[PDB]
Amino acid sequence: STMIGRILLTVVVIFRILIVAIVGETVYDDEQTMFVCNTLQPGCNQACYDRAFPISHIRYWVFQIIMVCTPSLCFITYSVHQSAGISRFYIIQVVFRNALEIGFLVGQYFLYGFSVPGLYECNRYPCIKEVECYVSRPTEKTVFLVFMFAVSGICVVLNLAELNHLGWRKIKL
Amino acid sequence: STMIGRILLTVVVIFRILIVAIVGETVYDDEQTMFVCNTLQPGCNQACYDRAFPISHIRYWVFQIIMVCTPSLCFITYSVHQSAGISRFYIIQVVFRNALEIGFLVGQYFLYGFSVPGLYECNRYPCIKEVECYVSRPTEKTVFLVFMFAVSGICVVLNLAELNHLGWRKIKL
Amino acid sequence: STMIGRILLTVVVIFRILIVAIVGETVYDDEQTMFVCNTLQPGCNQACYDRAFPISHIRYWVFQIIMVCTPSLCFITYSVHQSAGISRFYIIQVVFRNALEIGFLVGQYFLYGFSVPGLYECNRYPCIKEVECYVSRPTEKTVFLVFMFAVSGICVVLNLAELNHLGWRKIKL
Amino acid sequence: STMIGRILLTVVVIFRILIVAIVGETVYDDEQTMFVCNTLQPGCNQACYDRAFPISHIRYWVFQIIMVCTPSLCFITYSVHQSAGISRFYIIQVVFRNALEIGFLVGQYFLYGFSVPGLYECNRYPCIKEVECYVSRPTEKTVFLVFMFAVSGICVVLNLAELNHLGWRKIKL
Amino acid sequence: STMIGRILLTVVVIFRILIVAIVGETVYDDEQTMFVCNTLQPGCNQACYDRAFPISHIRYWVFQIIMVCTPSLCFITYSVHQSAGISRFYIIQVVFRNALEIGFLVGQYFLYGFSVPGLYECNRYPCIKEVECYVSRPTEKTVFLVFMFAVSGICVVLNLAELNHLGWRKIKL
Amino acid sequence: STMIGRILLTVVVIFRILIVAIVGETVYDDEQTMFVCNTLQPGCNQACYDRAFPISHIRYWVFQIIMVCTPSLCFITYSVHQSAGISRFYIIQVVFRNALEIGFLVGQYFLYGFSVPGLYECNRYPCIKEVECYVSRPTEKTVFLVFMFAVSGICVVLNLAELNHLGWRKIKL
Ligand SMILES: C=C[C@H]1CN2CC[C@H]1C[C@@H]2[C@@H](O)c1ccnc2ccc(OC)cc12
Ligand SMILES: C=C[C@H]1CN2CC[C@H]1C[C@@H]2[C@@H](O)c1ccnc2ccc(OC)cc12
Ligand SMILES: C=C[C@H]1CN2CC[C@H]1C[C@@H]2[C@@H](O)c1ccnc2ccc(OC)cc12
Ligand SMILES: C=C[C@H]1CN2CC[C@H]1C[C@@H]2[C@@H](O)c1ccnc2ccc(OC)cc12
Ligand SMILES: C=C[C@H]1CN2CC[C@H]1C[C@@H]2[C@@H](O)c1ccnc2ccc(OC)cc12
Ligand SMILES: C=C[C@H]1CN2CC[C@H]1C[C@@H]2[C@@H](O)c1ccnc2ccc(OC)cc12
Repeated sequence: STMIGRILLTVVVIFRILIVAIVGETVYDDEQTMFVCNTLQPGCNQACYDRAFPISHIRYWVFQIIMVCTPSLCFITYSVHQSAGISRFYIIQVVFRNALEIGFLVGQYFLYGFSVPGLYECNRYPCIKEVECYVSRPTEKTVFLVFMFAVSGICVVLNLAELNHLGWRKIKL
Repeated sequence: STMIGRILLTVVVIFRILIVAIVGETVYDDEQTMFVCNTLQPGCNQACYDRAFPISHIRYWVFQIIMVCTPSLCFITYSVHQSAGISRFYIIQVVFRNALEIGFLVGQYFLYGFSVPGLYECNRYPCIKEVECYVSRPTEKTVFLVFMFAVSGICVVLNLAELNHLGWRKIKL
Repeated sequence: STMIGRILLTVVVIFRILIVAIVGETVYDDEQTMFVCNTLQPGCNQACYDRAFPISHIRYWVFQIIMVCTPSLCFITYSVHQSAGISRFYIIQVVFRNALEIGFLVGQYFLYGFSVPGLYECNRYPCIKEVECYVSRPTEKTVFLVFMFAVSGICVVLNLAELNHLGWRKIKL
Repeated sequence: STMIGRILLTVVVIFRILIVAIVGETVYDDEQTMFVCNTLQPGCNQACYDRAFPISHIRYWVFQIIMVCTPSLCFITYSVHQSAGISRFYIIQVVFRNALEIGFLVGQYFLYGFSVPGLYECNRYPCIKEVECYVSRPTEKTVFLVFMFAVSGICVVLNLAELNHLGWRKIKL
Repeated sequence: STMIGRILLTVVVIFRILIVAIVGETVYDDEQTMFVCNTLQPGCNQACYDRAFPISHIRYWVFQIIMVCTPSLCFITYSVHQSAGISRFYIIQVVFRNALEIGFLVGQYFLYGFSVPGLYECNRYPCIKEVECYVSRPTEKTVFLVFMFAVSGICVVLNLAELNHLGWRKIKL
Repeated sequence: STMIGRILLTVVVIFRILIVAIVGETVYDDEQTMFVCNTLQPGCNQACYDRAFPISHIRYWVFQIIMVCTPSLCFITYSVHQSAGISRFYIIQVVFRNALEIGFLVGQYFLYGFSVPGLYECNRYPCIKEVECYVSRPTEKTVFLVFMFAVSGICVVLNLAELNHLGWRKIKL
């Protein structure tokens, strides 16, 4: 049952790309304009927002998508050159795809966790002592985070199934 | 009378996609900037808006559209793979489409109801006791909600008609 | 003269679609941001604007365009299905197009009238008693309304001419 | 010399379309947000702006372009219909194009004049007595107005030359 | 060595078009929003900005690009018409291109100079006596101005080289 | 193996172009609106922002991408011209590409360094003495800077490998 694996993998990849490309930018549009802190100190908003969200989720997901798609591009361009052998490059492509997917999933978990809290406690200069700041659309962002994690997990499972189907003896050679 | 069913189903799907893609983003553009609460507490607006609208209607509808279209994509890519059998995958595709459509309709009803009230009563921290907040374009959003519900219901009816036409004996086998 | 009527009908349909798609969104961009009421009560602007304009003109016109174009799409997809009889579906398509056009014209008249006044008197909660609100670009909106009404009337006349040419005896059967 | 007349006419039409489509929207983006009146009365800005600029230049020019292009569309669709005679429709097309171009040029002159003043005197309700308002980018708008007038005049001259070349005897018949 | 001249000319033209189309609009987006004058007089900002920048650089460059490309369009359409002689139109096309390029370069120099100062002294009504106004991103605009001047100069040199290659005897005839 | 070297070079070039075109504009959208200085002097924000960021990173990267792609365009157009010899232009194209890449990398290092500080100290007129200003999203910009530097370094290494493979004897001739 390897053909169904590839079918589902392609469908899931397209689904993830479409969802991101259509809604991600709109969800994270006013992340900084609607981020407000309870203070009068100029520049506290910028520092506290920067500490709270070092990298926006959408940038990370775009980078992940492009990086995960890279090996297929490598294989396609190698095939194009080879005309005007290919049974070995495929195994290395699969291995690299597996590694990249697993790494990106683990990185997302270690970077963002599983939820976006509605309050933040900030103690960065120039803010005096400790201040409280309020986030925009925490619930929608939490839902988006969980959904992306689930899709990435499905992709990882399918890739592992494909790699196992190929077998360890072929991978070693 | 199965051909007219498929014709109407395709027309309705295209109609829904076009309507959403053309007007949905514009309708819900200033949902948060025009949402105002009667208070002086910083951060009350963000919390009350997040509680009032955990997920925007437009994103739910986009997700529904992509998810409902997925099975056709799976069938098409399976057909492409088969060339360079198909009379059985079709039944499962129809069943899954029916299930997804019914589930999404029920979920919409249980999430949003049938109207968008013009006032909201919010008692979430940091707001003090109860505060009153005012929504933007409640009537247009109500009309959009009802129209989308009606279109989804028509799609459900057509899908059920198709499934019944196929017959229970074929579905069992 | 049915064929020359068809030529004119196609030209006017394309003209209407182009005009809407190019200028409608820009005209109605700042309808709510520039709508101001003479009061200090929070939330009066939102309620009064919602009462004044339950549905924006542009969205109504987009819906009308798609709905009017639907029957041609149904006929085209039926023709595609028939290959890989057609002289009867055409009459029903014409009748439905006529009915839809007339209904949309009447609905526009009953919903918006023939002008957009520059002042509005609003007595909706939370506004205290009666307040006065001021509209944005009333004259441009009036011109747009009249122009769309005229184009729709021309389309109705051409459709009626075509239906009359087909004759009542054919329509009956 | 009819070859060069048609060549220049086509080039000029394309030039005008490109210039409008590329710069018109950007020039007139902040016409109303940067329009300011010297008063404290709410609603005076809206009324005075509406009186000063009943119709924006860009929308008038877009309407003119589409209307002027319409006869060519009619001729092309008639030619398409005729396949799956044409030596007469061409003369009427030319006459209608000439009439439309001349009418639009005269209308522009009578609507906007030749310059956009930097100050406006407004005495419209609710403004008290007479107030002074200030326009945004008057000089760029004046340049755009003059350039469009010159291009339209060139088009009119070329169309008149073409019509004269056809001759009065043919036009009469 | 004429082929290299044409190759470099085409490459430079494409380079200029790409650079403008990609960055010009973004650079000059907030030219008027961030232009601030030290005064309390309403309407002083509009008048002083209009006096400082009668025409934005980006619009001048767009006009220059289209005008310079026009003669090639004229030649191409003449060639297209000629099928369903050409060795003479080419010389006039080259001469007109040279003249247009030189004229636009000189006009840019006489209009904008070589730098955008960071301060402006304005004495236009309604501003009282002299006021000081501050520009947005003077350095980026200076860099853009110098770069465009250099590219236009390279184009002028290449066009002059081509024209000289053709020779004076051929041009005279 | 330059074959796989060229494969990797093409893949990394496409990767860089995609990343820039998709995220660069969004990251640097509100660079100036969110830049705030601790002062009351009008015009201090503009001057201090201009001194802090003479040229935005995104524009520099766009210019670098187009300039680096230019030699391939020159070679392609020369090949097109040659039809309706080519073994020497390739070496010069490679040399020029190497030089451009190295120059742009060095320029980026000397212009921006390796980090974007969160505070800036500004002493430019009209600001009185020395003032403190606060940057927007310093961490995301630092990450972007480092990532672009790494990608450019990889491209430089691959280009150097290709040039070395071609050999010094061929380059000399
Ligand atoms: C005018 C369009 C702009 C809007 N987004 C930012 C740059 C462009 C395009 C891009 C988006 O439409 C988009 C298109 C295609 N693929 C995408 C893939 C990912 C993505 O992530 C935000 C956005 C994508
Ligand atoms: C510059 C264009 C941007 C505007 N919207 C957000 C990202 C892109 C595209 C998309 C919209 O045009 C759009 C296009 C196509 N299909 C769509 C399907 C659904 C949709 O839901 C809002 C929007 C769609
Ligand atoms: C980035 C582009 C966005 C701008 N408008 C909203 C969603 C998209 C597209 C659409 C408009 O360009 C448009 C395109 C094509 N047909 C249209 C038909 C009707 C229409 O009514 C406003 C707008 C149309
Ligand atoms: C996202 C794109 C939007 C920007 N303008 C408003 C609606 C759309 C398209 C249109 C413009 O690009 C445009 C394209 C093509 N032809 C045009 C013709 C005239 C025009 O006048 C403003 C604008 C045109
Ligand atoms: C949604 C897109 C809009 C953005 N700019 C204004 C109108 C349209 C297109 C245009 C720009 O993308 C553009 C495209 C193609 N050629 C251009 C050539 C010149 C240019 O100068 C600003 C802008 C160009
Ligand atoms: C409506 C679209 C506008 C958005 N950006 C500014 C002008 C246009 C296009 C461009 C961007 O989509 C884009 C497209 C394609 N290639 C690009 C390459 C580089 C780039 O750097 C910001 C932006 C690119």
